[PDB]
Amino acid sequence: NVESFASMLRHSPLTQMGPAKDKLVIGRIFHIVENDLYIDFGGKFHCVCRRPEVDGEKYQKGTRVRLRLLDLELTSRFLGATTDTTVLEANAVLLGIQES
Amino acid sequence: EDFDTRILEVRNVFTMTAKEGRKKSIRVLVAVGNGKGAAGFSIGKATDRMDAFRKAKNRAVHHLHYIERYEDHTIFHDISLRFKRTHIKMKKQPKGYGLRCHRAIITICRLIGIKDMYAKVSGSINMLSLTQGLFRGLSRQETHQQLADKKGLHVVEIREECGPLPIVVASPRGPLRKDPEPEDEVPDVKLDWEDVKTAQGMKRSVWSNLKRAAT
Amino acid sequence: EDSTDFNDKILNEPLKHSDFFNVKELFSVRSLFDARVHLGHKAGCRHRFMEPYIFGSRLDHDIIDLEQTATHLQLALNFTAHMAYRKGIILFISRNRQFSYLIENMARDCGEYAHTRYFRGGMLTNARLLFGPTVRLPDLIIFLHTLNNIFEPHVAVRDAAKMNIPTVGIVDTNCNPCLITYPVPGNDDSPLAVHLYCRLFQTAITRAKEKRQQVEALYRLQGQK
Amino acid sequence: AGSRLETVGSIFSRTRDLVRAGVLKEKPLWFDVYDAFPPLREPVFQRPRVRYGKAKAPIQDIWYHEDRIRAKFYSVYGSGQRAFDLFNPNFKSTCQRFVEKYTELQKLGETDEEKLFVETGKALLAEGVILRRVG
Amino acid sequence: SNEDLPISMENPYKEPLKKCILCGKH
Amino acid sequence: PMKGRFPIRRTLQYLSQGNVVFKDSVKVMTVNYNTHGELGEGARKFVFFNIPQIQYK
Ligand code: FES
Ligand SMILES: [Mg+2]
Repeated sequence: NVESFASMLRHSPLTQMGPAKDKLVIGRIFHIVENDLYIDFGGKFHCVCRRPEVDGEKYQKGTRVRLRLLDLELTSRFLGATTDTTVLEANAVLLGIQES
Repeated sequence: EDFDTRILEVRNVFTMTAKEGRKKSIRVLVAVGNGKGAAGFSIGKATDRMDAFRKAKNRAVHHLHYIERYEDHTIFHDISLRFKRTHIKMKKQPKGYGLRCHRAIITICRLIGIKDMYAKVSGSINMLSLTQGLFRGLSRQETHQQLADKKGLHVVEIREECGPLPIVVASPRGPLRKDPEPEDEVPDVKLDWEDVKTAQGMKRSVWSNLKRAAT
Repeated sequence: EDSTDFNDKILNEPLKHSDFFNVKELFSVRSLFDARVHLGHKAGCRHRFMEPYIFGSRLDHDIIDLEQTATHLQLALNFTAHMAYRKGIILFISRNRQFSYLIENMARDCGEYAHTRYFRGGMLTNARLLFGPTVRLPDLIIFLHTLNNIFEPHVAVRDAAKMNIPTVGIVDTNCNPCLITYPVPGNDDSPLAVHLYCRLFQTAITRAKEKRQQVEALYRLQGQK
Repeated sequence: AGSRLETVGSIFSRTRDLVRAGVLKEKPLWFDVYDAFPPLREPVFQRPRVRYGKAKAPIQDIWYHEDRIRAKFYSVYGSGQRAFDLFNPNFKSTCQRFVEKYTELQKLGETDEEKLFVETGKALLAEGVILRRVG
Repeated sequence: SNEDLPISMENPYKEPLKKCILCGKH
Repeated sequence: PMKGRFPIRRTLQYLSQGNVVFKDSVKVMTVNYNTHGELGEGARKFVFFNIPQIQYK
C-alpha cells in the first residue's frame, strides 16, 4: 500500500489550486536585497516584490506575507526564437503581511 | 609506436592581411592507424610544413575511431553513403580481392587493417570530405552480432565455395525468436543502376577491371 | 600474489551487489515530491529530448514523472557511491549562482571538488597546459545544473564526454540529456529540490568513503592473523 | 589516448573499443562501474530537430474529473478570500471542501449536475462556510 | 487499472473567447 | 538510384523469374482489373508485378 506518484500529484495543493491567475497564496520572504523581497510561495520559482512603503520595516527574512498570483513562471516566445525565454521567477503582487 | 601516419593532402592556403598582403600557410590532412581497427584523421595548419605535420599527426591520435572488420580483413556489409557532395559506395569482398579503391581509400584502409574491399567515389572528389565520409560510413556499420541481437535470429552465412553448408556466424545472446522473418515476395529496396547495369553485362568501360599492382 | 586478492575482495566485491551502499534508503517518491522535484518549466521551454521523462503538463506547466526520477536517481546515486568508494575525484559543476555557496560547501564537506564559477575554455580538454602535465582530471562530474546562465548546455557537458569522464546530471524539462551519462530528471530551480540533491550526493559520497575504510581495515586485520 | 569524438557513440563504447584495440593500456576507474551498473540509456549524442507538418509532442494535459467542479466553483463563487498555503501538504481550500462534499452527494445516487451543485452550497453554509457569490 | 491517473478531456478552466464591442450587433 | 518504386522489376534477373510459359494455343491475354477495392488487390499486384514477367517469357 505504497502511495503512487499519480496519487501524490492529484491531491497536491498546487494541483488542487487550478489556474494561478488571481489566486491568493501565502509566501515567505527568504532573501532580501535592499528593497527587493524574494518570496517563496510553494511553487517552482520565487517572486520578487518591492518593499511596501507602509510598514516597510515589518518585512524581514522569514516574514510570511499574502500574495496574489499572476503567473507561476514568466515566459514568452519572441520573434525568431526557437524556445521560450524565461526569467526564472514568478509574477505576483504583494498585498501585505499575514498575522494570526 | 604501434600507430603509423600517412599524409593525405598537403595544400598551400593563402589569406590576405592588411599589412603583409598575401600570406602563405600550410594545410595538411593526415590519417593515423595501428592496423587493428583503431584509426583517425586530423587537419594540421601552420606557416611551416613540418609544424603542420606535427600538429596533424599528434592530434589525430586523440580523435581515433574504432572500425569493425569482418574476419579482420573486410567490412561487414556493403556501405553506400553521401557526405556533403561526395558519394562513396563500398562493397564487402572475399579474401584475395585486395583493395580496389581510390588511392586515398587504399591508404586509409591499410591504417584500419582492411585488406579486401571495393570502393567507388562519385560526385565531388574532395580529400577532406572523402576522408570524413569514409570514417563515418565505416564507423556506422552493423556487425553480425549486432544484427543477430537486434532481430533475435541466427545470422547464417552461405558460401558457394562451401556449397549448401550453413555457417552460423552470429547468434542472439538473448532469447531466440520462434517466428520466421516475413518473406516479402518482392523487396522495396532501392537499387543502384551501376550495379544493375554491370550485372547485366551492359557496363562497358575500357578503364574497369584493369590490371594493376598489388594493393 | 597478494594484489589479486586485494582487488578481488575490495574492488570487485562491491560490483557484485545491486545496491552495495543501500542508497535506496536515502530517498522516496514522497521525499522527492515534497522537495518539488516533479515541478518542471512551462511547456514552451520543453526540450524535445526530455519528453520521455515528462509525466504531463498541468496547465502549461510540465510535470516530471517521479517514478522515472526515482529509477534514474537510484542509478546516479549508486554510480556516484561506487566512484567515491574507488577513491575517484568527483567534481560538482553548476552555474546557478543562487546555489553556488551551497554547492561549494557541500563539496568541501564531503571531501570532493566544486566548480561553480565561470568555466574557462579548456579546463578539461586543455588541462595539462593549464594545470601541468601530471594533473589528474576528475573521474566523475556531477552537474546539479546542466545549463549555463544563457540557458545553453554547460560547456563541461560536451567537454566531459570529450575526455571520457562520466557525468551525473540533474536535467530539468528545458535541458538536453543526450550526452549526460547518468541523467536524473528533476527540478533544478527550487531550493528544496537543490538542497535535497546536495544532501543525497553528499550522503552517498560520505557513506561510500566510510565503507572503503571499513573494508580495508578488516582486510588488513585478517591479513596479519 | 582516449578519443575525443564525443559525437561518435558514447564514452563507454569508445572506451571499450579502444581497450580492445590495445590503444588504452589500462581501463579507466569508472569503466568497471559503468559495465556493472549501466545507465538506462547509453549516452549517445543526438541532434534535436524541430517538428514539422503534423508532428506533435506526445505530452498530454493533466486533467481530473474534479477539475470540472473546480472550474464551476471558481466561476460561481470566485477564489476564496482565504489564502492558499501551498507549504502544507494537507491543505484544503474552500474549493477542495466543496469538491469533497460534491463528490459525497454524487455517490449518494444524485446524478443531476445543476441540482447536485446547489445542494452542495447549502451543506457548507449549514457547516458555517462563507460562500459569497461573485455575481 | 488505477483511479488516480489523469483522464483525457478538454480544458475545464478555458476562458470564453473575447468578443469585440460590436459582436452580435448589426 | 533506379527511378520508381520497386526498381527490382526493371532488372533482367527479375523478369527471367517468371514461371508462366503459355502453351502455343494462347494468342491473347486480356486483363480486366479495378484501380480501387480491397477484393481487387491481388489483380492490381498481378498487373504491377507479374504482367512484366509473363510478357517477358
Ligand atoms: S468578435 Fe467581432 S463579430 Fe464577434
Ligand atoms: Mg530549471
